[PDB]
Amino acid sequence: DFLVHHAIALGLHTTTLILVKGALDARGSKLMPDKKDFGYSFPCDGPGRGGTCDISAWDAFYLAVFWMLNTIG
Amino acid sequence: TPPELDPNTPSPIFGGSTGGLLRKAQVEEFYVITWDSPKEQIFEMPTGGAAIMREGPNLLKLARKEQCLALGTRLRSKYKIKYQFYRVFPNGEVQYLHPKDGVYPEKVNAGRQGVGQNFRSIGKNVSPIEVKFTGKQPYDL
Amino acid sequence: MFLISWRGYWQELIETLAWAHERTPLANLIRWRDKPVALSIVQARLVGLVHFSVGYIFTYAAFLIASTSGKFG
Amino acid sequence: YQVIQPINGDPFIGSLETPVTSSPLIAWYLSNLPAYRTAVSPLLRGIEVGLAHGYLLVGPFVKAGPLRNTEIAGQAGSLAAGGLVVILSLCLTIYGISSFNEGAPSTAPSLTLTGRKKEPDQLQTADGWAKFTGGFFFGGISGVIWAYFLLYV
Amino acid sequence: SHSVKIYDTCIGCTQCVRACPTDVLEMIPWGGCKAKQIASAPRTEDCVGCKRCESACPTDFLSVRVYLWHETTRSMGLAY
Amino acid sequence: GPKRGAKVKILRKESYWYKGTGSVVAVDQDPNTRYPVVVRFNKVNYANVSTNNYALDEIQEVE
Amino acid sequence: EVKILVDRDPIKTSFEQWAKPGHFSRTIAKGPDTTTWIWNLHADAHDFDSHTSDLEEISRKVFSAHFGQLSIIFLWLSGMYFHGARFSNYEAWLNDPTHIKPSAQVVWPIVGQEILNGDVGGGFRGIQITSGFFQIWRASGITSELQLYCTAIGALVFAGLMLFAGWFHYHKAAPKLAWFQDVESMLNHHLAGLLGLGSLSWAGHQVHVSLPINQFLNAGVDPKEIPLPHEFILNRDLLAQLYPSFAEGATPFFTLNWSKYADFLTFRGGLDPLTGGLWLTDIAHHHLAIAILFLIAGHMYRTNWGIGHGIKDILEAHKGPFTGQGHKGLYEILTTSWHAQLSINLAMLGSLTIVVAQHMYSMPPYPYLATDYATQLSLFTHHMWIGGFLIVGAAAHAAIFMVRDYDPTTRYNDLLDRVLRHRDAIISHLNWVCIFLGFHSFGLYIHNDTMSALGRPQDMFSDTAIQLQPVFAQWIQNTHALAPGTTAPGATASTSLTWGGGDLVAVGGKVALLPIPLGTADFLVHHIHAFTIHVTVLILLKGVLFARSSRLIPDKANLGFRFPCDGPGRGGTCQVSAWDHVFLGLFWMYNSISVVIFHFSWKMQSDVWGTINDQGVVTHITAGNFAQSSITINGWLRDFLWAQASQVIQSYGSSLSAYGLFFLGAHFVWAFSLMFLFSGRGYWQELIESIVWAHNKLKVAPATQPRALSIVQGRAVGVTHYLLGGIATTWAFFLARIIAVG
Amino acid sequence: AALYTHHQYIAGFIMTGAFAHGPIFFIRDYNPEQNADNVLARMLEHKEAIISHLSWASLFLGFHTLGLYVHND
Ligand code: CLA
Ligand code: CLA
Ligand code: CLA
Ligand code: CLA
Ligand code: CLA
Ligand SMILES: CC1=C(/C=C/C(C)=C/C=C/C(C)=C/C=C/C=C(C)/C=C/C=C(C)/C=C/C2=C(C)CCCC2(C)C)C(C)(C)CCC1
Ligand SMILES: CC1=C(/C=C/C(C)=C/C=C/C(C)=C/C=C/C=C(C)/C=C/C=C(C)/C=C/C2=C(C)CCCC2(C)C)C(C)(C)CCC1
Ligand SMILES: CC1=C(C/C=C(\C)CCC[C@H](C)CCC[C@H](C)CCCC(C)C)C(=O)c2ccccc2C1=O
Ligand code: SF4
Ligand code: SF4
Repeated sequence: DFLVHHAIALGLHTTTLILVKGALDARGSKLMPDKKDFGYSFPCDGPGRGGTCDISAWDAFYLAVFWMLNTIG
Repeated sequence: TPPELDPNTPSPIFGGSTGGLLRKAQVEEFYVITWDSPKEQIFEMPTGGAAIMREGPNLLKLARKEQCLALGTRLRSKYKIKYQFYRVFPNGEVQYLHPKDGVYPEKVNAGRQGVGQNFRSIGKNVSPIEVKFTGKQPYDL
Repeated sequence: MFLISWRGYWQELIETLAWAHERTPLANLIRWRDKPVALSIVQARLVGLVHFSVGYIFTYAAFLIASTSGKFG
Repeated sequence: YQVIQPINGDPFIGSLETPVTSSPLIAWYLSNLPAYRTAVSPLLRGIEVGLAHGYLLVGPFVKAGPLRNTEIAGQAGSLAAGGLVVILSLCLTIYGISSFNEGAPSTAPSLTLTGRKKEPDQLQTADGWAKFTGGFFFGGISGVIWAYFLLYV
Repeated sequence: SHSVKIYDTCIGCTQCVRACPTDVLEMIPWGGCKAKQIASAPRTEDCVGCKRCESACPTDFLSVRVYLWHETTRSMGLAY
Repeated sequence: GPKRGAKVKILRKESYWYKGTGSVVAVDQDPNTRYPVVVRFNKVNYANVSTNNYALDEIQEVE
Repeated sequence: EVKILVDRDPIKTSFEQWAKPGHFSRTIAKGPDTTTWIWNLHADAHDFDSHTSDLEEISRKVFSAHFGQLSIIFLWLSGMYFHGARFSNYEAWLNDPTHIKPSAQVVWPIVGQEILNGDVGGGFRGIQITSGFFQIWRASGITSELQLYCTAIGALVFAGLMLFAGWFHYHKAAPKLAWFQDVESMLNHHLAGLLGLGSLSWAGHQVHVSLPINQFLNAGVDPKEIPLPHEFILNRDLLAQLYPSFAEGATPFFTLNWSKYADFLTFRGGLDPLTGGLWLTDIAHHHLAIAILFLIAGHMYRTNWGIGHGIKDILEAHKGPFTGQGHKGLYEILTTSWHAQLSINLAMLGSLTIVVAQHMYSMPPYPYLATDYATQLSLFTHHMWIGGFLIVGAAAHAAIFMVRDYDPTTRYNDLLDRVLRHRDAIISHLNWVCIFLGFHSFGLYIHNDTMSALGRPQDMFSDTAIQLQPVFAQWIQNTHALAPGTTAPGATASTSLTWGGGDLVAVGGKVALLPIPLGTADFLVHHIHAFTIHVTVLILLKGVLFARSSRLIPDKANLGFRFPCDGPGRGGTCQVSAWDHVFLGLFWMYNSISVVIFHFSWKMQSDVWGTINDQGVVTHITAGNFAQSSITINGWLRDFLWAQASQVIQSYGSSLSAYGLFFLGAHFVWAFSLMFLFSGRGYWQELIESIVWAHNKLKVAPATQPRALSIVQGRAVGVTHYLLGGIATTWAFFLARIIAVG
Repeated sequence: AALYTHHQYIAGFIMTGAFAHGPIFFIRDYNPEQNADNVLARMLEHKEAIISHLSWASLFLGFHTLGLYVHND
C-alpha cells in the first residue's frame, strides 16, 4: 500500500507538472515569448530556433492526458 | 516599367512523367516559367526526372508557383541564367508574377510600398482580451 | 499509429493516390468535391489521443468486468 | 523504336502513354463500354451497367452468405444483392445531387485526343446522372432477378 | 491565406526574402536601420506557412512573424 | 546613452537575455535608428545568436 | 592496367586529434555552446561524406574502419573460444550431448546473482548458452579445452593483425582511389580467393579432421580416447580404416575415377539418424563443389590480360524497347558512390541472413542441433532480426545516395530516370496492394474472431469450416518429397524432412524433424507476412523515390537526407525526409519480424518439436493446437502469448530469473520510448527553461547550455528504445519459454 | 469495481479539463494590467519556481518508487 500510494503521488505530481507548466507558459516562454498571439491550440512554431513541436498549451494538455490515464490506471 | 510579354516558345526536351499537370491546371490555375539558355543542357525537373533545356527561349508549364521558383532558383544558382514566371487561368488570362518589378526581392528597389509592416517591436502586441469580440487580431493593429 | 507517424508522409502518399485516381479509367468519371488531404498536425494529435484513450478505457473495462463477474469474488 | 511516350505528345501533363493505357485493343474495349458511350442517352448506359453489376452481385452473396448451406440460399443471397443495389443507387443519387446543380452545364471533356471539339458527355449533368442512376436501379434489380432465375428457376 | 508581419526591429539582412520558396516577401527602402531597408509581405496569397523566413531571421525576438490563418489550396501546397 | 563596454541589463520582455546582462559594443548616433544600442552576450540564444540591437529604454546600466 | 597503388604516409599519427573532440568537422571542432554539440559529435562521427568531398580519403577511412570491425569480431570470437575452454562444460557435454545443457558463462558470487549459475549438467553450474558454439566445435572435431584455448590465442593474434592492418593502411600505406575502383579485380579475388579457397580449404579440414573424429564420436568412443586430428594426416591408415578410398591416395582424383571417393563424398541428403544433423560427407562434398564453382567464377572479369568480361560492356549491352538506354551509366555510379554499393550489399546480405535462418531450421547442419530447441529458436530469431535491420539499412543508404550522390547531369542512367518519371504509379500501386493485402489477411482473422465470438465456428476460415488450403506450397512439398526418385536420381533421401512426404528423425527421445503440414492457418500467416513485407517496402521505397522532390516539397533534396521537416505550412510537412521513412520503416520491420518469429515459435512447438514415445508416439510441446488456435487473434493472445509467458513470469528464484528481470526491463524501456515518440521538444525546452532558472538561483547553471533534444534525435531515441524494448521482451520470453519446456 | 473505476476516470478527465480551461483563461481572457500585482499576476511572476519544484517532486518520487520496486524485484 505504501509503495503503490507513492506511485499515485508520482502520478498526481507529474500530471500537475504538465498541466501547470502548460498553463503558466501558455502566454509565452523564452522559446516563444508571443505564444499568446497564436491562441490555445496551434501546430507549432516551426523547425527554427531548435524546433518547437508540442509547444502550445493545448499540446501540454494532450501530453498530460497520458499521465492522467497512467495515474488512474 | 512594363512586365514581360508571354509568347509561345518551345518547351524543353523530356520524355514525360507522372509528376506534371492535373485537373487543377484545367479548372483552377497553372503556371508558366520562361528562361534563356546559352546552350542545350541537362537540368533536374522539379516534378522528378531529368530534362534537356534547349538553347534560346524556353517555356515550361508547372502546377505550382513553388515549383516555378524552385526551378528558377536552380537556374540562377547553377546555370547563371535569368528566369521569369506567370500564373495562368482557364479562361486564358495570364498574370505576371516574378520578378514583380524587374528586380529580385532580395535586393532593395524604390517604388515598393510596405505591406503588413507594424512599426513597433513584437512584444508590444496587445493581449487577446484587448481584441475580444472584435474582428481584429493583436498583430493586425 | 496516429501518435507516432506524422503528417508529411501521409500528405505525399495521398498526392500519389490523387494522381492514381485522376489516371484510372471508369473511376475517372467519379471525382471528389473536397480535395483529399492528410489530417492536420493538431488533428492528428487529437485523433491519436482519442484512439489511445478509448482503447485504454474499453480494454480495462472488459478486463475489470470479466475478471470480477467471472467468479464474483 | 520506343514503347512509352508522353500522354498525347505532351510531356508535361501528369501521365504516360503505355500499351496498358493506349493500345488498339484496350482503347476499343473501353470506348465500347457503356460508361464511355459519350453520345448516347445515359439512361441506357445505366441499364447496362446496373444489369451487369447486379448480375455479378448475385454470385458472392449466395455462395458466401450466412445461409449458403441452407435451402434458402438463393432467396437470401439475391435479396442481399438487391439490397446492395438499392444502397448503391442511393449512393449514386446523393452523388448526383451533391455534384451537379440543375443549372450547371456538363463537366465532361469537350475535346478529343486529336484536339477537335465534340459534344460533352451528358452523363456529367444533373438530369443525365439522375437518368443514369434510374438505369442503375432498374437494371440492377432486373439483373439480380434474372441471375436468380437462371440459378434457381 | 496565412498572415505575415514585419516589425521595426528589422535590420534588413534580407535573409528571409531569399529563404521564401514561393516569393512572398521583398525588401523596401527604410530609414530605421543602418542597412537602409526593411522587409515586406505583399504576396501572402502565395504564402504556404513553412516558416523558413522565421528560421532565417537573426533578430531577437523575430522581426518576421507568420500567423497561420485561413487555409486555401495555395497555402496547403496542393498541386491537384 | 551608455558607454562602449558598459554592462547593461535587458528590459525587452521578449528577449532571450531578458532580465540578464550584456555588454555594449557600439551606439548608433543616427537619430533615425530605432534600435541603436548594440549588445553582445555571454550565452547564445535558441537561434545561435550572441548579439542584438536594443533601444535606449531597453537597457539599464548596472554594476 | 590493374596494379597496386598506394600513397606513403598520408596522415601523421598523433594523439593531438584525440585531445580535440569533433576534429573531423569544422563546425564541431570549435567546441560546445549548447549541449546539442555533444549529440552531434556522435551523430556525424562516421558520416565521412560530411567530412570531406574527396572520394579517396573517404575510401581510405572506410577501409581502415573495416579493419577495425574485423579486429573487433576476431576479439569476439577469441572471447567465445576462451570462455568455451575455461568457463564451460563442453567436454562433459561431448560425453552426453542429449542430456546436458550447453553452458559457457559463469557469474561471480555477489549480491545473490550466484543463483544465475544453474544446473546445466556435467557437474557444472552456470548460464545455459543458446549460441550453438558447442555443436560447431563438435562438428569441427574439437575434443579438448586445449584446442579451444589455441583457437582463442589464434583469434586474439588475428585481432592484433587486423588492428595493425587498419593503422597501417590508413597512416602508413593508404591505397589510391583507382585501387579501390578496380572492381573487376576485386570481384575476381573475392569470388575465387575468398569464397573459393575458403570453402576449398574448409573442405580440407572437413575431409581430414571433421569426418574421422566425428565418425569416432558417433561410434561411441570416449573423446579423450579418440586419436588426435594430426594423426589422421600423419597415419593415412586410420582414414583408410574409416574410409578405404584413402588407400588409393589422390590417384583416383587425377585419373578421374571419382566414383572411388564415394566413401566420404556422398549425396544422400536428409539427416543422419544418430545425430539429427546433415551428413558430414554430404557437407564435405558440398564445400568441394562450391569451391570449384566459385574458383571458376572468379575468372570471369578482365584484368591485366585480354581474357575476361568488362562490367561496363555487359551493362551497356542490356537495353530494351521499354527501357531505352538500359543499364548504361550504372558502372560509373557504382564505382564512385559508396552509398549505392552499401544499399545493394545491405539488401542482399540481409536477404541472405534471412535465407540462412530458414535453411538452418529446415536442414540442421550441425550434430545435436535440431534437438537443442533453445539454440534453434535463438538462431532463427537472431538471424531474422539481423536480416531485417540490414534491409532497412539498405533503404537508408539508397536514399542517402539519392540525395547526396545522384547527379543526372554528370552521371546519368536511363533506368533510374524512368523509375523516377513514374514513381507516382509505383507508389500508388504499392499502396493499393498493401490495403488489399491487409484486408484479405488481417480481415480474415477479425472475421474468424467475430464468428467464433458469435457462436458460429462453421462460418470461420479454417480446416474444419471454410477452407483456404496452401495448394501451391503443398504441391511444392510433394514434388520435393518425390524428387529423389524422379528428378534427382543420385539423391538417396530428400534435402529436408520438412517436405510433405517422408519418415521422422528423432535423437535421444526428442523429435529432430518431421514433415511439416500446411493448412489454412499457414495460408493466413503467410499472407500476413506478404502484407507486412509489402507495407515495409511501401514506406522505404516511397522514402527513397521521393527523397529529392515531391509535389508538396519541390526542392526537398536541398534540405538534405536527414531533416525534421519543412514547417507546419502546406497543411503540415512533418516526416517528409527519407530519414523519417527509414524511421517508420523500422517500426514496420519490427512488426513483420515479430510476427515471423512468433509464427516460427508456435509452429515449431506445435507441429514439429516434442518428445517421441516407443512404437512411434509423438507428443508435441503444445499438442498441435496451431491449426485451430492461430486462426483468431484471441488464439495468439491466449494460447501463445498468455500460455507461453508462464515460464518467463514465474522464472523468479531460479537460474532463469534474469529472463524475468529482462522481461520487465524490456517492457519498461519500450514504454519509455513512447514518451519521446508521442511528444515534442518545445515542451521539454520550456520545462528546461524553468529548471535552468532553478540552477541559476543556486549558482550551478552550466556554461554548456542545457538544450532539449532535436526533433530528429527525439525520433531516433524513440525508435531505438522502442526496438530495444520490444525485441528484448520477445528475447526473454523466447529464451525462458524454450529453455524451461525444452 | 465498475463504479469506482468509472468515477475515478471521470474525475481524471474532469481534472485535466479544469487545468485546460485554466490556460485558455490565461490566453483569451487574462488582462495583465487589471490584475497588477495581485495573487494571479504574482503567480505568473514566480512560475519558474512553481514548475521547477513540481519537477523536483516528480523526479524524487519517480526515482525512489521505481528504485524500490526494481530493488524488490
Ligand atoms: C477483409 C477480409 C474478409 C473477407 C474476404 C470476408 C468474407 C466474408 N465474410 Mg466477413 N468480415 C470481415 C472480413 C472479411 N470477410 C471482418 C473484418 C468482419 C468484422 C466486422 C467480418 C464480419 C462478417 C459477418 C458478421 C459476416 C461475414 C460474412 C462473410 C462472407 C460473406 C460476405 C458477403 O456476403 O459479401 C459480399 C461479397 C462481395 C460483395 C464480393 C465483392 C468482392 C469482389 C470479389 C471484387 C471483385 C473485383 C475483381 C476481382 C477485380 C477485377 C474486375 C474485372 C474482372 C472486371 C464472406 C466469406 C458473412 C458470413 O456468414 O460468412 C460465412 C457474415 O454473416 N463477415
Ligand atoms: C566480447 C568478448 C568478451 C565478453 C563479452 C567477455 C565477458 C566476460 N568475461 Mg571474458 N575474455 C575475453 C572476451 C570477452 N569476455 C577474451 C578475448 C579473453 C582472453 C583474454 C577473456 C578472458 C577472461 C578471463 C580470464 C575472465 C573473463 C571473464 C568475463 C566475465 C566477467 C568480465 C569482468 O568482470 O572483467 C573484469 C572487469 C574489468 C577489468 C573492468 C575494468 C574496465 C576498465 C576500468 C575500463 C577502462 C576504459 C578503457 C578505455 C579500457 C582499457 C583499454 C586498454 C587498451 C588500456 C564477462 C562475462 C571472467 C569470468 O568469466 O569469471 C567467471 C574471467 O575470470 N574473460
Ligand atoms: C594507435 C595509435 C593511433 C593514433 C595516435 C591514431 C591517431 C589518429 N587517427 Mg588513427 N588509426 C589507428 C591508430 C591510431 N590512430 C588504428 C589502429 C586504425 C584502424 C582502426 C586507425 C584508422 C583511422 C581512420 C579511418 C582515421 C584515423 C584518424 C586518426 C586521427 C584522428 C582520430 C581521433 O583523434 O579519434 C580518436 C578515436 C577514438 C578515441 C575512438 C576509438 C574508436 C574505437 C577504435 C572503435 C571501437 C570501440 C568499440 C565499439 C567499443 C564500444 C564498447 C561499448 C561502449 C559499446 C588521429 C591522428 C582519422 C583521421 O585521420 O581523420 C582525418 C580517421 O579518419 N585512424
Ligand atoms: C552495413 C553497415 C552499415 C554502415 C557502415 C553504415 C554507415 C552509416 N550509416 Mg547506416 N544503416 C545501417 C547499416 C550501416 N550504416 C542499418 C542496418 C540501418 C537500419 C537501422 C541503417 C540506417 C541509418 C540511418 C537512419 C542513418 C544511417 C547513417 C549512416 C552514416 C552515419 C553513421 C554514424 O555516424 O552514426 C554513429 C553511430 C552511432 C550513433 C551508433 C549508435 C546507434 C544506436 C544508439 C546503438 C543501438 C543500441 C545497441 C543495439 C545496444 C545498446 C546497449 C547499451 C549500450 C544500452 C554512416 C555512413 C546516417 C547518415 O546520416 O548517413 C549519411 C543516418 O542518418 N544509417
Ligand atoms: C514507462 C514509460 C515512461 C517513463 C519511465 C517516463 C518517465 C518520466 N516522464 Mg513520462 N511520458 C511517457 C512515458 C514515460 N515517462 C509517455 C507515454 C508520455 C506521453 C508523451 C510521457 C509524457 C511526459 C511529460 C509531458 C512529462 C513526462 C515526465 C517524466 C519524468 C517524470 C519525473 C520522474 O518520475 O523522474 C524519475 C525518473 C525516471 C522514472 C526515469 C528513469 C531514470 C533511470 C531509472 C535512472 C538511470 C538508470 C540507469 C543508471 C540507466 C542506464 C542506461 C544505460 C544505457 C546508460 C520521468 C522521467 C515529466 C518530466 O520530465 O519531469 C521532470 C514531464 O513533464 N513524461
Ligand atoms: C577457426 C578459427 C581460426 C583458425 C583458422 C584456421 C586454422 C584456418 C586454416 C586455414 C588453412 C590451413 C588454409 C589452407 C589453405 C590451403 C590451400 C587453399 C591450398 C590450395 C592448393 C591448391 C588449390 C592446389 C592447387 C594445385 C593442384 C590442385 C594441382 C596442380 C598444382 C597446384 C598446386 C596449383 C582463427 C585462429 C583464424 C580465428 C578463430 C576461428
Ligand atoms: C484532512 C482533513 C480535513 C481537512 C481537509 C482539507 C482542508 C482539505 C483541503 C483540500 C484542498 C485545498 C484541495 C485543493 C485542491 C485544489 C485543486 C485540485 C486545484 C486545481 C487548480 C486548478 C484547476 C487551477 C485552475 C486555474 C488555472 C490553471 C489558471 C488560473 C485560473 C484557474 C483557477 C481556473 C478536515 C479537517 C476537513 C476533516 C479531517 C481530515
Ligand atoms: C524526455 C524527452 C526529452 C528530454 C530528454 C533529454 C534532455 C535527454 C538528456 C538526458 C540525460 C540524462 C542528460 C545528459 C546527462 C549528462 C551526460 C551528465 C551525466 C551525469 C552523470 C551523473 C551520468 C527531449 O529532449 C525530447 C526532445 C524531442 C522529443 C521528445 C523528447 C522527450 O521525450
Ligand atoms: S512562411 Fe514560408 S512561404 Fe510564407 S513567407 Fe515565410 S517563407 Fe515565404
Ligand atoms: S516537426 Fe515539429 S515543427 Fe516540424 S512541422 Fe511537424 S511539428 Fe511543426
